[PDB]
Amino acid sequence: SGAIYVGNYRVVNRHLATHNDWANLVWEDSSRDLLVSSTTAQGCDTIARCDCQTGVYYCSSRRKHYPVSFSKPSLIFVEASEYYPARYQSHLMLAVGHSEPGDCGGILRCQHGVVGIVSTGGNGLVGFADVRDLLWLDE
Ligand SMILES: CSc1ccccc1CC(=O)N1CCC[C@H](O)C1
Ligand SMILES: [Zn+2]
Repeated sequence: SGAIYVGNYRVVNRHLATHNDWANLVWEDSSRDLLVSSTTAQGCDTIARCDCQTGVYYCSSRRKHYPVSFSKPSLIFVEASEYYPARYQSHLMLAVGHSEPGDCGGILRCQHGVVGIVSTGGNGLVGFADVRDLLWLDE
């Protein structure tokens, strides 16, 4: 689990969104596994606006932050899970790192701010949904 709190927005994995998220919806995209809802309180996270390929992510199944190298956002084939059939997921970045299903939502960040959130994984890989192209999160 986990979210990004920027301005009056909450960014979560679409497959983990709550009823309150759906009832206060701003934007969602199943191909990216992202959903954004509105918040009453202002958040403290800032979004990175860069092309970094190195950063650090939070892994809840280890209680640890790990440094990683990650690919550029791309269209990647992801195996079937309990939330989606096997399909192509867009704007996804891959790295070598530990992950488990409940690690979705952990933040990936670089020197500039939040880059994305954990969205996929398996066998020593972790995948992150990028948010750096969503410029509207800043206004
Ligand atoms: C951190 S995810 C993970 C990690 C290790 C092993 C398996 C997973 C689960 C996963 O990849 N899922 C979960 C739901 C939505 C995704 O498209 C598919
Ligand atoms: Zn950066």
